[PDB]
Amino acid sequence: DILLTQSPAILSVSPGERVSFSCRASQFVGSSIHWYQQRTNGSPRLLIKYASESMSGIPSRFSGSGSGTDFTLSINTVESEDIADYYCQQSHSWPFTFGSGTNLEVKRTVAAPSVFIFPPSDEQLKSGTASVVCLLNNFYPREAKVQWKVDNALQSGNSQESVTEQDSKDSTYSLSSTLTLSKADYEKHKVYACEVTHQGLSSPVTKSFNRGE
Amino acid sequence: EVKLEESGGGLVQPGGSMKLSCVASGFIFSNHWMNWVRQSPEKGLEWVAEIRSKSINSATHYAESVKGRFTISRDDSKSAVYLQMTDLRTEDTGVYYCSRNYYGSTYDYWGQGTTLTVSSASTKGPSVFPLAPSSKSTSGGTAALGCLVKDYFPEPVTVSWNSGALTSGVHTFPAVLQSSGLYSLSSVVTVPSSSLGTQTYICNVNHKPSNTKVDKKVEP
Repeated sequence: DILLTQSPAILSVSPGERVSFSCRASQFVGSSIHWYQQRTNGSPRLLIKYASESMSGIPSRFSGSGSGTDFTLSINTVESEDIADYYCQQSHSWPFTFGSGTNLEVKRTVAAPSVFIFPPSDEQLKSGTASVVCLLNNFYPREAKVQWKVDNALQSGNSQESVTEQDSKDSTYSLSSTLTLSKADYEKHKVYACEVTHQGLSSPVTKSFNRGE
Repeated sequence: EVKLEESGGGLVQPGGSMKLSCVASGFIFSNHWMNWVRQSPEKGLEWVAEIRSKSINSATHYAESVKGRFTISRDDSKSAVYLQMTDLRTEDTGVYYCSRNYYGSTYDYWGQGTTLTVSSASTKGPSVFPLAPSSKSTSGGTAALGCLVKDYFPEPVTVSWNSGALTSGVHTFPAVLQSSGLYSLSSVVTVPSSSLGTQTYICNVNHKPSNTKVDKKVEP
């Protein structure tokens, strides 16, 4: 079977720059290389067939070239909506095979998160569990640090984080940190605080609430 | 407009069976070659099976990894293609796309995918709690609110806002596997703080494998 190698797997470029994705075949595939785009939670979409024919409805900044074993997908001036995984596929020989994908990150200016904290709902509290949620919204770059303090005592082992994929509208990320306690432990303390550090914040940002106010 | 719409995904025990369906419109179904292509974090995009036209004996082809376990079939009178899976394995877990391949070249149209989970754990529907805005979720003229979708299995759940009328500013986080073995996620949205208490905000949670369809009004 023919292996398609897409390397690098990760590309990061500034907006308005030209980017090229590499696809190399372990065997001759002629010009029978097709390119797809897959946005987050979306379906693959055919961009270029047979190495270099863009499909109708595909913006002109997309192009492709190559023949034999070495193929390129280029975007001539990248915008944020181009953030996606990019896949090559060969139909020279059966079975048809896909590359492993290259992810496109589009850089942007530093953006500090907006920070929000959510007490556990009364509805959840009646079940014996308290989830406290801290949201870091629309920030860049991706690296951020979130610490929970409960009556100024730093929490450990009782929280989980989730991060979105980069946003194709504004090139940001968002993060949630969920602190889970029993209703018993929750009711034993007063001050619940989320403390956030990020390249875009000149000092750590704390959001907090007093249980029952 | 070409549309492919899959259905039938869900949870099945290792060694179990499950049949996926896909219904196509917008092209002459009986003239074309229908495919199933699956996707997983580990194996990427993987062609699974193809059934070609009735004119050439409706010939079926399978990836080596599913040969003998999967059967692809079609019903031209319904514009439907089916994938009968048997002797399922943990590594068959993934998203299964219905796709048209143009006579052995491009996969030129794709469905939205349906999700298969091969696991011995049980289906469990989610609990939905509001993430209520106050001043501690008011950053200037922007407020945040959301829904917490807790303790469910398997993936996926969909969350929409105001029945899909509210899409700007929505962030539905990837699920996290909890130590309990159950998933949990939150969906949030940022709105003008002036619209709190004057505009209604409802999250529409759907978790198909448990027939959960819950609408939660999120209030201050």
